Amino acid sequence: KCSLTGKWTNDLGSNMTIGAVNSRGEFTGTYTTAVTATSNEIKESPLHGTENTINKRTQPTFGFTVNWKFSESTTVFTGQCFIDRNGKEVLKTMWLLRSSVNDIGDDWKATRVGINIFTRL
Amino acid sequence: KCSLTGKWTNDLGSNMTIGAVNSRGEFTGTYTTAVTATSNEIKESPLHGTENTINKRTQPTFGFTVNWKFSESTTVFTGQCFIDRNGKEVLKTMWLLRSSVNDIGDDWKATRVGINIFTRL
Amino acid sequence: KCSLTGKWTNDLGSNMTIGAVNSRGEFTGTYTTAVTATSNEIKESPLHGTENTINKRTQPTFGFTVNWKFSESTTVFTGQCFIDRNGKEVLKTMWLLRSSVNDIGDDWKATRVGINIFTRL
Amino acid sequence: KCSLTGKWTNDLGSNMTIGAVNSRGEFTGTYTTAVTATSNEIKESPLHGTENTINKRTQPTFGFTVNWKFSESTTVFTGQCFIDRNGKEVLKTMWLLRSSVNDIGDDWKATRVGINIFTRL
Ligand SMILES: O=C(CCCC[C@@H]1SC[C@@H]2NC(=O)N[C@@H]21)NCCc1cc([N+](=O)[O-])ccc1O
Ligand SMILES: O=C(CCCC[C@@H]1SC[C@@H]2NC(=O)N[C@@H]21)NCCc1cc([N+](=O)[O-])ccc1O
Ligand SMILES: O=C(CCCC[C@@H]1SC[C@@H]2NC(=O)N[C@@H]21)NCCc1cc([N+](=O)[O-])ccc1O
Ligand SMILES: O=C(CCCC[C@@H]1SC[C@@H]2NC(=O)N[C@@H]21)NCCc1cc([N+](=O)[O-])ccc1O
Repeated sequence: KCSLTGKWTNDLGSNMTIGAVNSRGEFTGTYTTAVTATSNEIKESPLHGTENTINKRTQPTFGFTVNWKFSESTTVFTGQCFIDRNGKEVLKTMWLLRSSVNDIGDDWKATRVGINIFTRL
Repeated sequence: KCSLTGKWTNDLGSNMTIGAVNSRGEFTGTYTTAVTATSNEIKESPLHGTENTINKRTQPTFGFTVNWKFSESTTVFTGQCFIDRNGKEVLKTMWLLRSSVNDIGDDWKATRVGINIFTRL
Repeated sequence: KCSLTGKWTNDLGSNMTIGAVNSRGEFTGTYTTAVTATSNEIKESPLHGTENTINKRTQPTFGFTVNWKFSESTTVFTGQCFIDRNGKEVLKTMWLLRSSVNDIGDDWKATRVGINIFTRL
Repeated sequence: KCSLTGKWTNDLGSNMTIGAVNSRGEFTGTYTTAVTATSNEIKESPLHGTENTINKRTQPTFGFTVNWKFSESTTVFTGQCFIDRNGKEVLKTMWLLRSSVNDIGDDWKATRVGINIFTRL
């Protein structure tokens, strides 16, 4: 089984730690990004999410939200916990980074998208 | 101030209910989608997320994860709570829908993207 | 059937003109955005794209690239030419807006995503 | 300087060839995907795009459309031509894959998103 609990690092150098996943699939953790678009000092930020439990897949999908403590922005990640060919666990994720814009008319420029691959620390 | 607590409906006809947002911005709720890509019967599904409180913004960002209970997939939403120039609250969101695929080699086709506009129900 | 040739306007107030679509599905046009994230004056910009011709569908898929001439960025749009329930032609599109970054290490923050709905102008 | 002309391969094993880029930044080429979600045999397919000419940047942004000849779908790619830290040319791209859906009510599920990294072949 691929499990979200534990420490992870991604291709940008960011780290996150995820606690126990409960029977409903709920989990919390903390996220330390290695990169930022703000001029502010990066601070560890909480994450909250769920892993899908339907049919108790060995490679479950999941999502979580990172509530940045140094920015008005929010990031959500979603992806799947895979067991790779070599037996290593790998999280394949895509994310949306939501900017705070001043007016509803600026909404069009508020959402960035990208990938991250996570492996255990 | 734009508050996430309450009942909302979006442009596809889906509804969600969001509970109280605590002092750390955390909230939970339930989501009833009007549409699905599965043949399975739609079931009410839990959501978990956070709204960003940095700088007491009247129009905060947020994200949440919907842990579908009739599918092995997961959706994450992120967006901003706006006060329309009329004065009504509107959630402008973008989402990622992560399908479950059998093999890590099929990861490339597993993520859909889209928009939803929510207003109070 | 839904056809791409003509003048269109979208939900942001932007306009585009699409020329003749040749037998290979190729087309060119010009794009005048109503909105920008730069400080530079908006300039009309050329677009180039293709319409899918497989099975000669009445509601074809398409894509095009807008080569901005007041910015170092690039936008691609992709979507489908629909005949809506009311009989009106509508382009449902999503886009990626690629910013120029100075360093490959900053690639993660360079891609924005969004939607546009077009109707004939 | 990073130029799009030449033969490339990406992380999924797909190949593409791009011809000369003219003074307006326009180019065409062909694309052989290594993967498909259809049950049709993959066929080499044309691509059409532009690279951004503003400020004649060493690492220009670009976009292009792939007009699949074995599917009713369309993919658009956008990204930046980087000189990476090994002095090698790398295309860092993100894409939108637009499915053909029968009805405008199905539009919400028609767009997939992902990444590709291309290096010279
Ligand atoms: O840095 C941040 C927040 C941390 C994001 C880290 C990402 S999450 C995806 C990826 N994966 C990973 O591990 N790290 C990165 N910027 C957003 C705020 C912001 C600032 C400005 N501005 O300063 O002008 C403008 C617009 C804006 O939206
Ligand atoms: O349908 C769902 C769950 C509900 C998603 C509702 C969305 S969330 C964004 C939008 N907003 C909103 O309100 N509703 C919609 N998952 C699809 C899984 C799946 C199944 C198959 N399969 O049938 O095997 C094939 C491919 C697949 O991707
Ligand atoms: O603004 C543009 C060109 C016009 C794009 C219009 C969009 S295309 C999708 C949507 N639909 C539509 O009709 N109009 C909009 N590029 C921004 C590049 C950029 C510049 C800076 N900067 O240097 O300040 C910072 C961050 C950046 O991302
Ligand atoms: O498989 C294709 C064409 C080849 C795309 C290859 C991609 S492009 C991004 C990535 N990078 C790369 O090199 N190869 C891959 N289209 C299927 C999508 C689809 C279409 C419909 N439909 O149109 O009805 C219905 C259901 C569907 O799932």
